[PDB]
Amino acid sequence: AITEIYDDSTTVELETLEPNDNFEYLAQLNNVKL
Amino acid sequence: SINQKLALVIKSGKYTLGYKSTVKSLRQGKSKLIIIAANTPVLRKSELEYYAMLSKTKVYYFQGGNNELGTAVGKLFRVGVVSILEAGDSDILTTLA
Amino acid sequence: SLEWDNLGFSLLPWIRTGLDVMGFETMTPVQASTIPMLAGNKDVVVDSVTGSGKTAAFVIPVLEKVVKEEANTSKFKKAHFHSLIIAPTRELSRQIESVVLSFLEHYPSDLFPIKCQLLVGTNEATVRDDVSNFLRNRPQILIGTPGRVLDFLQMPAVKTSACSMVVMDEADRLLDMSFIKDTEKILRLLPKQRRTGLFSATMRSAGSDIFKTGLRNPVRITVNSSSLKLNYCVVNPAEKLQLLVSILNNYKFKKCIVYFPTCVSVSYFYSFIQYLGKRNILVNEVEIFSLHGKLQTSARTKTLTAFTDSNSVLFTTDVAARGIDIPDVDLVIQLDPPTNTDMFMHRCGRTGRANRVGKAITFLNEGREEDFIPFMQVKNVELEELDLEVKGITANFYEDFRNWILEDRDRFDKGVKAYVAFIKYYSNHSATSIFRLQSLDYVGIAKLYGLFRLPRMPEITKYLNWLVDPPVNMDEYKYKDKKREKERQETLKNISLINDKKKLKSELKKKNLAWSDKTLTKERKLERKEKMSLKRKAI
Amino acid sequence: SKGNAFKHKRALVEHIIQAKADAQREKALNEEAEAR
Amino acid sequence: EEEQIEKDLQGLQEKQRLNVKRERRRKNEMKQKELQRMQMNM
Amino acid sequence: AQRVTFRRRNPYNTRSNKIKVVKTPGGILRAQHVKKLATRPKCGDCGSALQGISTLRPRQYATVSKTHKTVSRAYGGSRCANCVKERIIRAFLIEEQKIVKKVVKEQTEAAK
Ligand SMILES: [Zn+2]
Repeated sequence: AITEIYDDSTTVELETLEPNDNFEYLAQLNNVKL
Repeated sequence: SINQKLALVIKSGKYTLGYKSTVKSLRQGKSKLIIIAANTPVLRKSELEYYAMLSKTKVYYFQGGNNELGTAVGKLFRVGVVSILEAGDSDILTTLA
Repeated sequence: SLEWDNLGFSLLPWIRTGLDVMGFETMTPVQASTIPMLAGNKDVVVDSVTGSGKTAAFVIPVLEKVVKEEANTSKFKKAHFHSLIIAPTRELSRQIESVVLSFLEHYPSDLFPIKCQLLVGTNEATVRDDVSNFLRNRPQILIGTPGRVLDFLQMPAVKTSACSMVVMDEADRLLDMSFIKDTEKILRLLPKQRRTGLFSATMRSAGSDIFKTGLRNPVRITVNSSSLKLNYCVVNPAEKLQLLVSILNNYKFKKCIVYFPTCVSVSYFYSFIQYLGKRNILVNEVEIFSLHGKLQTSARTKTLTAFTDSNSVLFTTDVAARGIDIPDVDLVIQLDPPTNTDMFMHRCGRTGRANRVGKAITFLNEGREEDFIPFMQVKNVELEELDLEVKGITANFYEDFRNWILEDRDRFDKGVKAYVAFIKYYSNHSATSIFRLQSLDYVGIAKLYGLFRLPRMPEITKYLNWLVDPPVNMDEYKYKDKKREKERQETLKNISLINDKKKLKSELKKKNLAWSDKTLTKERKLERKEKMSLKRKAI
Repeated sequence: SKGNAFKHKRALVEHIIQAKADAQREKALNEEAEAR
Repeated sequence: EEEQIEKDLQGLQEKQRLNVKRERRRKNEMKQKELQRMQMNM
Repeated sequence: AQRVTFRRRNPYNTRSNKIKVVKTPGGILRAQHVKKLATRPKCGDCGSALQGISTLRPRQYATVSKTHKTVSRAYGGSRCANCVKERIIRAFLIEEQKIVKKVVKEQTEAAK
């Protein structure tokens, strides 16, 4: 979540999204194995 | 790492997973790099090696089996060979990997 | 900075020239935060207020990607396209196409041209004409509604393999439960490795359904800023139309958009209000139009372009609610609250551009009106109550409606059909607690439509006949149309035959029900025992 | 249905239609409860 | 009259909560099952 | 309801003699000995049934034409298609590797 402010006092919020949840699941499995 | 670059290519670039798609892209000359797992059969691996030699396409030997390569791609099914048509937002081609 | 010159990727000279000729004097925050990323290997999910440069925000990256991927060259193949754009309504897609054409006006010559094609359901062009001129003209941009673009892509003459850019405008509406069936197929046909741009003013509502589109590398974007007034009136339903009249001939406006629930209601009330204006019930320089989505496409386009072009009132369904922008619209009336509340903000959102003085009004049924206002309040919408006197209803309004219905049986049929359609529309209502079928004023609504008999419905029988105390027989009711008058008289002369056909159908349905022989046996036993007790108790 | 959830065709049809209604309604359920 | 609204609101909220818990459990189970199937053929 | 038995010398329930019951034009139920069914020819590399080749007894092949027991491709009637394709690819790749090894050897003793 990154907020950017312009000259009109209007802010834009930009957040990256993760469509493939498998990356997190494999990462958590590897972390618990570690 | 090397898996991060592959994941970046999957998310942003252009790619083909599987032997048939990789061979088709090599025939069309649309491939920039081919990643080959260590689990691939010797005949198909040798045919891919000969095809890459014919088409002058870079070859990288993945350090793992087909399911490790699939997980690196982010898929829950085994993939034996991957072809990178366009790196996109990643830098796998620049780093010679 | 909001300056075109200091953007990341140095927009093409002809796109810059088109922007300068069109103007905008700068780039909006939406166009500042979306164009750099939608052309930079990132999918885009954009939520922004109406009329904030969103259309150009997804049109400029489309042209940039088309030029970048060498789509405008002789190397590009035939029967292939590059970019697709989808919108839920035909007018919105045509407006997007007009914007793209305006941008391509300044496209330089001496190079392979870039063209667009609009694929909407029309009665002036079959899908095969679309395929023919797609093959002949070879465009790289397709813009259209889900149905006709699905039909177009399903034709074997069109190849989708070279597509690399999909844009969905009003993406919350296209991922709705109704549209998801078509959009799933449309995205199924197209290649998965692509760049997707979803743009909608209520993109947050389609929460987890955005991943159904197939986003790869997405970045959600939220843009936020009394422009307009939001009022409501709580009145008896039978007076509602009269109140509408009392607004049309008294309030000050240049354009008033009046929303109706159904299309048949639009036509029926348009005809009745025209009849009232014939008798000079309302005296003003008002021109009244009707525009619902079941018309032929050419008629819809002609009506919309006549209304857009002096004080005008529009009777429209939810087709015009979302997306399209008619300038100089002052008043918006929602004769009923919408079936879904998410569209409410769109229906009253046609006004307030650049903080213009515009008013929105809504009508309530007096029964469960205590639940709609807090429901909007929880959703951060404040509705200030407005008190409007019901002028001119001293006598004969429902009587006038009734005696106008008695002139032509077609008017009776249209009225009853509209009432039944509204009842079905109310049946499919979200927020069930707020809008209850039991608490619905069936008699009030029937009085609103000028009917004199409640149609046979399960709702009428259960939750609740002749509104006019001296009943009128249908036998002496004349259809007033010569071709159908003889058909009605023939059917009347065949009353017993059709009745017996239905009787035989009913008996055959009885014999085909679950274990019908056993049911007849049980009825025999019950009838024997009951008819025995009916005399044994008395004796 | 492989797990003995439905005992006959009527149960399957009723489950289908009830699932359709509940899918129609959950989206407004939250604000519907918050308002009260 | 209002008892029906309260009753079906509470019932369907309870149904949604149970559905959320059940869907989380089912997703975890199916994910583990397909991972085990992938790693089982060797 | 009429009972039938073997029509030959063997009285035992052996795989050699098996009985079916048929109604003759005389209106009676009678036994009939059934021969052993034929077996589909199998590929000599993978053991799968060969496609396009008739299934007959060993001695019934001598009385049919060659097109009923062969396939027009090389090794047709002996090996299936995928095995032949694998043989071709493997032979070509082996020859190419032999060429490469010979070139490398010619280079490596070219030093002295
Ligand atoms: Zn074989």
